[PDB]
Amino acid sequence: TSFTRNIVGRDGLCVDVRNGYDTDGTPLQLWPCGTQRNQRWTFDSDDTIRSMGKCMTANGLNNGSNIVIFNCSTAAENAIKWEVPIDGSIINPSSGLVMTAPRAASRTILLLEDNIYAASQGWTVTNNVKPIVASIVGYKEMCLQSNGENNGVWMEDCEATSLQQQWALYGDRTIRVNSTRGLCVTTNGYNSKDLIIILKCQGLPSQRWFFNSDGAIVNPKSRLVMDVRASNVSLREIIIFPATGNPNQQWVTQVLP
Ligand SMILES: *[C@@H]1O[C@H](CO)[C@@H](O[C@@H]2O[C@H](CO)[C@@H](O)[C@H](O)[C@H]2NC(C)=O)[C@H](O[C@@H]2O[C@@H](C)[C@@H](O)[C@@H](O)[C@@H]2O)[C@H]1NC(C)=O
Ligand SMILES: *[C@@H]1O[C@H](CO)[C@@H](O[C@@H]2O[C@H](CO)[C@@H](O)[C@H](O)[C@H]2NC(C)=O)[C@H](O[C@@H]2O[C@@H](C)[C@@H](O)[C@@H](O)[C@@H]2O)[C@H]1NC(C)=O
Ligand SMILES: *[C@@H]1O[C@H](CO)[C@@H](O[C@@H]2O[C@H](CO)[C@@H](O)[C@H](O)[C@H]2NC(C)=O)[C@H](O)[C@H]1NC(C)=O
Ligand SMILES: *[C@@H]1O[C@H](CO)[C@@H](O)[C@H](O)[C@H]1NC(C)=O
Repeated sequence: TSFTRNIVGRDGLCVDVRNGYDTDGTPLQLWPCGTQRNQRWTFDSDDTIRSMGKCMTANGLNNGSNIVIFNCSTAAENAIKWEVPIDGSIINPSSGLVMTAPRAASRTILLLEDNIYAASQGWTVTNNVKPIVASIVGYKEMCLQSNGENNGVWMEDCEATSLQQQWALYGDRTIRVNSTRGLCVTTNGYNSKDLIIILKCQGLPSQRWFFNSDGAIVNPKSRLVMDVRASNVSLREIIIFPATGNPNQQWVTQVLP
Protein backbone atom coordinates (compact mmCIF):
# COMPACT_ATOMS: atom_id res chain seq x y z
CA THR A 1 0.00 0.00 0.00
CA SER A 2 1.40 3.46 -0.77
CA PHE A 3 0.66 7.09 0.02
CA THR A 4 2.41 10.34 -0.91
CA ARG A 5 3.40 13.32 1.25
CA ASN A 6 5.94 16.10 1.59
CA ILE A 7 8.73 15.64 4.18
CA VAL A 8 9.29 18.77 6.29
CA GLY A 9 12.50 19.19 8.38
CA ARG A 10 15.00 21.78 9.51
CA ASP A 11 13.61 25.36 9.66
CA GLY A 12 10.35 24.16 8.02
CA LEU A 13 12.10 23.47 4.68
CA CYS A 14 11.26 20.33 2.70
CA VAL A 15 13.25 17.36 1.43
CA ASP A 16 13.79 18.16 -2.25
CA VAL A 17 15.60 16.39 -5.09
CA ARG A 18 18.14 19.07 -6.17
CA ASN A 19 16.96 21.15 -9.19
CA GLY A 20 14.16 18.65 -9.87
CA TYR A 21 16.65 16.32 -11.65
CA ASP A 22 15.79 12.62 -11.57
CA THR A 23 19.30 11.55 -12.68
CA ASP A 24 20.74 8.74 -10.53
CA GLY A 25 22.91 10.27 -7.81
CA THR A 26 21.19 13.66 -7.62
CA PRO A 27 21.49 14.81 -4.01
CA LEU A 28 18.62 15.50 -1.68
CA GLN A 29 18.62 18.96 -0.14
CA LEU A 30 16.45 21.38 1.83
CA TRP A 31 14.29 23.77 -0.18
CA PRO A 32 11.17 25.84 0.69
CA CYS A 33 8.16 23.47 0.56
CA GLY A 34 5.94 23.26 -2.52
CA THR A 35 3.92 20.90 -4.69
CA GLN A 36 6.67 20.11 -7.24
CA ARG A 37 7.09 16.43 -7.89
CA ASN A 38 10.69 16.35 -6.58
CA GLN A 39 9.22 17.15 -3.13
CA ARG A 40 6.41 14.52 -3.27
CA TRP A 41 7.58 11.37 -1.54
CA THR A 42 5.67 8.07 -1.84
CA PHE A 43 5.98 5.71 1.11
CA ASP A 44 5.63 2.10 -0.01
CA SER A 45 5.03 -1.00 2.14
CA ASP A 46 8.59 -2.14 1.27
CA ASP A 47 10.12 0.73 3.31
CA THR A 48 11.25 2.67 0.26
CA ILE A 49 10.57 6.35 -0.08
CA ARG A 50 10.19 7.42 -3.68
CA SER A 51 10.13 10.61 -5.73
CA MET A 52 9.80 10.81 -9.51
CA GLY A 53 9.69 7.00 -9.66
CA LYS A 54 13.14 6.63 -7.99
CA CYS A 55 14.24 5.89 -4.43
CA MET A 56 15.73 7.93 -1.60
CA THR A 57 19.15 6.21 -1.43
CA ALA A 58 22.14 6.43 0.88
CA ASN A 59 25.20 6.92 -1.36
CA GLY A 60 27.21 4.88 1.09
CA LEU A 61 26.43 3.79 4.62
CA ASN A 62 28.99 5.78 6.50
CA ASN A 63 28.88 8.72 8.82
CA GLY A 64 28.73 11.71 6.48
CA SER A 65 27.43 9.76 3.47
CA ASN A 66 25.26 11.79 1.10
CA ILE A 67 21.60 10.85 0.46
CA VAL A 68 20.58 10.97 -3.18
CA ILE A 69 17.81 9.83 -5.55
CA PHE A 70 18.63 6.54 -7.32
CA ASN A 71 16.86 3.90 -9.43
CA CYS A 72 15.08 1.60 -6.96
CA SER A 73 15.97 -1.65 -8.76
CA THR A 74 19.71 -0.98 -9.28
CA ALA A 75 20.53 0.65 -5.98
CA ALA A 76 21.85 -1.53 -3.16
CA GLU A 77 18.80 -2.84 -1.22
CA ASN A 78 20.41 -1.82 2.08
CA ALA A 79 20.67 1.75 0.84
CA ILE A 80 17.01 2.26 -0.08
CA LYS A 81 15.23 1.11 3.10
CA TRP A 82 14.10 3.74 5.60
CA GLU A 83 11.96 3.74 8.73
CA VAL A 84 10.18 6.62 10.43
CA PRO A 85 10.52 6.35 14.20
CA ILE A 86 7.72 7.90 16.21
CA ASP A 87 10.01 10.69 17.48
CA GLY A 88 10.40 11.99 13.93
CA SER A 89 13.78 10.63 12.84
CA ILE A 90 14.22 9.05 9.40
CA ILE A 91 16.60 6.13 9.83
CA ASN A 92 18.42 3.76 7.51
CA PRO A 93 18.11 0.42 9.26
CA SER A 94 21.32 -1.16 7.88
CA SER A 95 23.64 1.56 9.18
CA GLY A 96 21.51 2.92 12.02
CA LEU A 97 22.44 6.39 10.78
CA VAL A 98 19.77 9.02 10.42
CA MET A 99 18.97 11.64 7.76
CA THR A 100 20.46 14.97 8.88
CA ALA A 101 20.34 18.56 7.53
CA PRO A 102 23.80 19.77 8.58
CA ARG A 103 23.05 23.51 7.94
CA ALA A 104 19.71 25.47 8.06
CA ALA A 105 20.09 27.05 4.67
CA SER A 106 18.21 26.23 1.54
CA ARG A 107 20.38 24.03 -0.70
CA THR A 108 21.96 22.25 2.28
CA ILE A 109 22.62 18.66 1.12
CA LEU A 110 21.25 15.89 3.32
CA LEU A 111 23.57 13.37 4.93
CA LEU A 112 23.42 10.17 6.97
CA GLU A 113 25.00 10.85 10.32
CA ASP A 114 25.26 9.36 13.81
CA ASN A 115 21.95 9.91 15.64
CA ILE A 116 22.38 12.56 18.31
CA TYR A 117 18.62 13.35 18.45
CA ALA A 118 19.34 16.80 17.07
CA ALA A 119 16.55 19.04 15.72
CA SER A 120 18.61 18.88 12.47
CA GLN A 121 17.61 15.18 12.46
CA GLY A 122 13.80 15.80 13.02
CA TRP A 123 11.31 15.38 10.14
CA THR A 124 7.55 15.33 9.64
CA VAL A 125 5.78 13.38 6.90
CA THR A 126 2.73 15.48 5.96
CA ASN A 127 0.64 17.16 3.29
CA ASN A 128 0.42 20.35 5.31
CA VAL A 129 3.68 22.18 4.57
CA LYS A 130 3.05 24.97 7.12
CA PRO A 131 3.86 24.69 10.84
CA ILE A 132 0.83 23.91 12.96
CA VAL A 133 0.05 26.90 15.23
CA ALA A 134 -1.32 26.01 18.66
CA SER A 135 -1.50 26.86 22.32
CA ILE A 136 0.16 24.32 24.60
CA VAL A 137 -2.18 23.73 27.53
CA GLY A 138 -0.81 22.08 30.64
CA TYR A 139 -1.01 22.06 34.41
CA LYS A 140 -4.16 23.73 35.87
CA GLU A 141 -5.36 24.23 32.29
CA MET A 142 -2.90 27.15 31.99
CA CYS A 143 -0.93 27.87 28.78
CA LEU A 144 2.79 27.66 28.11
CA GLN A 145 4.14 31.11 27.30
CA SER A 146 7.41 32.54 25.99
CA ASN A 147 8.92 35.70 27.43
CA GLY A 148 11.73 36.75 25.07
CA GLU A 149 15.04 35.38 23.80
CA ASN A 150 17.26 33.89 26.54
CA ASN A 151 14.36 34.03 29.03
CA GLY A 152 12.40 31.15 30.63
CA VAL A 153 9.13 29.83 29.35
CA TRP A 154 6.36 29.58 32.00
CA MET A 155 2.63 29.09 32.63
CA GLU A 156 -0.05 31.78 32.40
CA ASP A 157 -3.88 31.80 32.13
CA CYS A 158 -4.78 30.98 28.50
CA GLU A 159 -5.65 34.05 26.44
CA ALA A 160 -6.77 33.96 22.84
CA THR A 161 -5.02 37.34 22.42
CA SER A 162 -1.61 36.42 23.95
CA LEU A 163 0.74 35.98 21.02
CA GLN A 164 3.48 34.66 23.37
CA GLN A 165 1.17 31.69 24.04
CA GLN A 166 1.18 30.84 20.34
CA TRP A 167 3.62 28.13 19.25
CA ALA A 168 4.61 27.03 15.78
CA LEU A 169 5.10 23.28 15.83
CA TYR A 170 7.73 22.93 13.09
CA GLY A 171 8.41 19.84 10.98
CA ASP A 172 11.93 19.45 12.45
CA ARG A 173 10.24 18.76 15.84
CA THR A 174 11.13 22.19 17.22
CA ILE A 175 8.61 24.29 19.16
CA ARG A 176 9.03 27.83 18.00
CA VAL A 177 7.79 31.24 19.12
CA ASN A 178 5.06 31.76 16.48
CA SER A 179 5.72 35.47 15.96
CA THR A 180 9.52 35.08 16.05
CA ARG A 181 10.20 31.82 14.26
CA GLY A 182 13.99 32.03 14.61
CA LEU A 183 13.57 31.20 18.33
CA CYS A 184 13.12 27.73 19.79
CA VAL A 185 12.02 26.20 23.10
CA THR A 186 15.40 24.93 24.39
CA THR A 187 16.44 22.96 27.47
CA ASN A 188 19.45 24.66 29.07
CA GLY A 189 21.22 21.37 29.60
CA TYR A 190 20.31 17.68 29.54
CA ASN A 191 20.13 17.08 33.32
CA SER A 192 17.10 16.77 35.61
CA LYS A 193 15.88 20.29 36.72
CA ASP A 194 17.66 22.14 33.88
CA LEU A 195 15.53 25.12 32.87
CA ILE A 196 13.57 25.43 29.64
CA ILE A 197 14.19 28.75 27.91
CA ILE A 198 13.90 30.37 24.48
CA LEU A 199 17.16 30.41 22.46
CA LYS A 200 18.00 31.02 18.78
CA CYS A 201 17.22 27.86 16.82
CA GLN A 202 20.56 26.12 16.15
CA GLY A 203 19.43 22.59 15.24
CA LEU A 204 20.56 21.24 18.64
CA PRO A 205 19.39 18.17 20.55
CA SER A 206 18.32 20.61 23.29
CA GLN A 207 15.76 22.06 20.85
CA ARG A 208 14.09 18.80 19.77
CA TRP A 209 10.75 17.69 21.32
CA PHE A 210 8.36 14.78 20.89
CA PHE A 211 4.65 14.86 21.89
CA ASN A 212 4.12 11.32 23.10
CA SER A 213 0.90 9.29 23.64
CA ASP A 214 0.90 9.85 27.47
CA GLY A 215 0.45 13.67 27.15
CA ALA A 216 4.18 14.33 27.82
CA ILE A 217 6.48 16.61 25.83
CA VAL A 218 9.71 14.64 25.71
CA ASN A 219 13.28 15.79 24.94
CA PRO A 220 14.61 12.68 23.17
CA LYS A 221 18.37 13.17 23.91
CA SER A 222 17.90 13.54 27.66
CA ARG A 223 14.77 11.28 27.82
CA LEU A 224 13.32 13.86 30.18
CA VAL A 225 9.98 15.67 29.86
CA MET A 226 8.65 19.24 30.25
CA ASP A 227 7.56 19.76 33.86
CA VAL A 228 6.00 22.66 35.71
CA ARG A 229 8.63 22.89 38.47
CA ALA A 230 7.32 21.70 41.87
CA SER A 231 3.73 21.91 40.50
CA ASN A 232 4.11 25.60 41.39
CA VAL A 233 3.06 27.90 38.57
CA SER A 234 4.16 30.95 40.62
CA LEU A 235 7.84 29.84 40.35
CA ARG A 236 7.57 30.61 36.63
CA GLU A 237 10.02 27.81 35.85
CA ILE A 238 9.51 24.91 33.50
CA ILE A 239 12.23 22.25 33.72
CA ILE A 240 13.02 18.90 32.22
CA PHE A 241 12.42 16.05 34.67
CA PRO A 242 11.89 12.28 34.46
CA ALA A 243 8.34 11.30 33.33
CA THR A 244 6.03 10.65 36.28
CA GLY A 245 2.59 10.97 34.64
CA ASN A 246 1.73 13.66 37.21
CA PRO A 247 -0.58 16.59 36.28
CA ASN A 248 2.38 19.06 36.08
CA GLN A 249 3.76 17.03 33.16
CA GLN A 250 0.55 16.71 31.11
CA TRP A 251 0.13 18.82 28.01
CA VAL A 252 -2.32 19.14 25.14
CA THR A 253 -2.03 21.14 21.93
CA GLN A 254 -4.99 23.32 21.06
CA VAL A 255 -5.11 24.56 17.53
CA LEU A 256 -5.49 28.34 17.23
CA PRO A 257 -7.90 30.11 14.85
C1 LIG B 1 29.98 11.41 12.68
O1 LIG B 1 30.12 12.64 12.02
C2 LIG B 1 29.87 13.75 12.88
C3 LIG B 1 29.83 15.07 12.10
O2 LIG B 1 31.03 15.26 11.36
C4 LIG B 1 30.93 13.76 13.98
O3 LIG B 1 30.64 14.73 14.97
C5 LIG B 1 31.55 15.84 14.87
O4 LIG B 1 32.81 15.48 15.39
C6 LIG B 1 33.78 16.51 15.21
C7 LIG B 1 35.16 15.99 15.61
O5 LIG B 1 35.67 15.21 14.56
C8 LIG B 1 33.36 17.72 16.05
O6 LIG B 1 34.28 18.78 15.90
C9 LIG B 1 31.96 18.19 15.63
O7 LIG B 1 31.50 19.17 16.53
C10 LIG B 1 30.96 17.03 15.62
N1 LIG B 1 29.67 17.47 15.07
C11 LIG B 1 28.47 17.15 15.61
C12 LIG B 1 27.26 17.70 14.90
O8 LIG B 1 28.29 16.44 16.61
C13 LIG B 1 30.99 12.44 14.71
O9 LIG B 1 32.15 12.53 15.54
C14 LIG B 1 31.96 11.96 16.86
O10 LIG B 1 31.07 12.73 17.68
C15 LIG B 1 31.49 14.08 17.97
C16 LIG B 1 30.48 14.80 18.86
C17 LIG B 1 32.86 14.08 18.63
O11 LIG B 1 32.74 13.43 19.89
C18 LIG B 1 33.85 13.30 17.77
O12 LIG B 1 35.10 13.27 18.44
C19 LIG B 1 33.34 11.87 17.52
O13 LIG B 1 34.22 11.15 16.68
C20 LIG B 1 31.14 11.33 13.70
N2 LIG B 1 31.16 10.03 14.36
C21 LIG B 1 32.26 9.26 14.40
C22 LIG B 1 32.14 7.95 15.12
O14 LIG B 1 33.34 9.59 13.89
C1 LIG C 1 15.83 1.34 -13.28
O1 LIG C 1 16.84 0.65 -13.96
C2 LIG C 1 16.30 -0.47 -14.68
C3 LIG C 1 17.42 -1.38 -15.16
O2 LIG C 1 18.28 -0.63 -15.99
C4 LIG C 1 15.42 0.08 -15.80
O3 LIG C 1 14.72 -0.97 -16.44
C5 LIG C 1 15.15 -1.06 -17.82
O4 LIG C 1 14.57 -0.02 -18.59
C6 LIG C 1 15.12 0.03 -19.89
C7 LIG C 1 14.71 1.33 -20.58
O5 LIG C 1 13.55 1.86 -19.97
C8 LIG C 1 14.64 -1.22 -20.63
O6 LIG C 1 15.18 -1.27 -21.94
C9 LIG C 1 15.02 -2.52 -19.91
O7 LIG C 1 14.19 -3.55 -20.41
C10 LIG C 1 14.84 -2.45 -18.38
N1 LIG C 1 15.66 -3.49 -17.73
C11 LIG C 1 15.08 -4.27 -16.79
C12 LIG C 1 15.97 -5.23 -16.03
O8 LIG C 1 13.86 -4.21 -16.52
C13 LIG C 1 14.33 0.93 -15.18
O9 LIG C 1 13.49 1.49 -16.18
C14 LIG C 1 12.13 1.31 -15.73
O10 LIG C 1 11.72 -0.04 -15.91
C15 LIG C 1 11.69 -0.48 -17.27
C16 LIG C 1 11.39 -1.98 -17.33
C17 LIG C 1 10.71 0.38 -18.08
O11 LIG C 1 9.40 0.26 -17.57
C18 LIG C 1 11.22 1.82 -17.96
O12 LIG C 1 10.50 2.69 -18.80
C19 LIG C 1 11.19 2.25 -16.48
O13 LIG C 1 11.54 3.61 -16.32
C20 LIG C 1 14.91 2.03 -14.26
N2 LIG C 1 13.83 2.70 -13.58
C21 LIG C 1 13.64 4.01 -13.73
C22 LIG C 1 12.49 4.63 -12.98
O14 LIG C 1 14.38 4.72 -14.43
C1 LIG D 1 1.68 32.72 13.47
O1 LIG D 1 2.71 33.33 12.71
C2 LIG D 1 2.46 33.30 11.32
C3 LIG D 1 3.75 33.65 10.57
O2 LIG D 1 3.99 34.99 10.91
C4 LIG D 1 1.24 34.17 11.00
O3 LIG D 1 0.92 33.90 9.65
C5 LIG D 1 0.82 35.05 8.76
O4 LIG D 1 -0.48 35.60 8.87
C6 LIG D 1 -0.69 36.70 7.98
C7 LIG D 1 -2.05 37.28 8.33
O5 LIG D 1 -3.02 36.24 8.34
C8 LIG D 1 -0.68 36.16 6.55
O6 LIG D 1 -0.99 37.16 5.58
C9 LIG D 1 0.65 35.51 6.23
O7 LIG D 1 0.56 34.82 4.99
C10 LIG D 1 1.03 34.50 7.34
N1 LIG D 1 2.39 34.08 7.09
C11 LIG D 1 2.75 32.79 7.12
C12 LIG D 1 4.21 32.53 6.89
O8 LIG D 1 1.98 31.83 7.33
C13 LIG D 1 0.06 33.75 11.92
O9 LIG D 1 -1.04 34.66 11.77
C14 LIG D 1 0.45 33.64 13.39
N2 LIG D 1 -0.66 33.22 14.25
C15 LIG D 1 -1.35 32.11 14.05
C16 LIG D 1 -2.54 31.88 14.95
O10 LIG D 1 -1.08 31.27 13.16
C1 LIG E 1 5.45 28.53 45.05
O1 LIG E 1 6.29 29.53 44.52
C2 LIG E 1 6.21 30.84 45.13
C3 LIG E 1 7.02 31.86 44.34
O2 LIG E 1 8.41 31.65 44.54
C4 LIG E 1 6.57 30.75 46.63
O3 LIG E 1 6.39 32.01 47.25
C5 LIG E 1 5.64 29.69 47.23
O4 LIG E 1 5.75 29.60 48.63
C6 LIG E 1 5.95 28.38 46.50
N1 LIG E 1 5.50 27.17 47.18
C7 LIG E 1 4.23 26.82 47.22
C8 LIG E 1 3.93 25.60 48.05
O5 LIG E 1 3.35 27.45 46.62
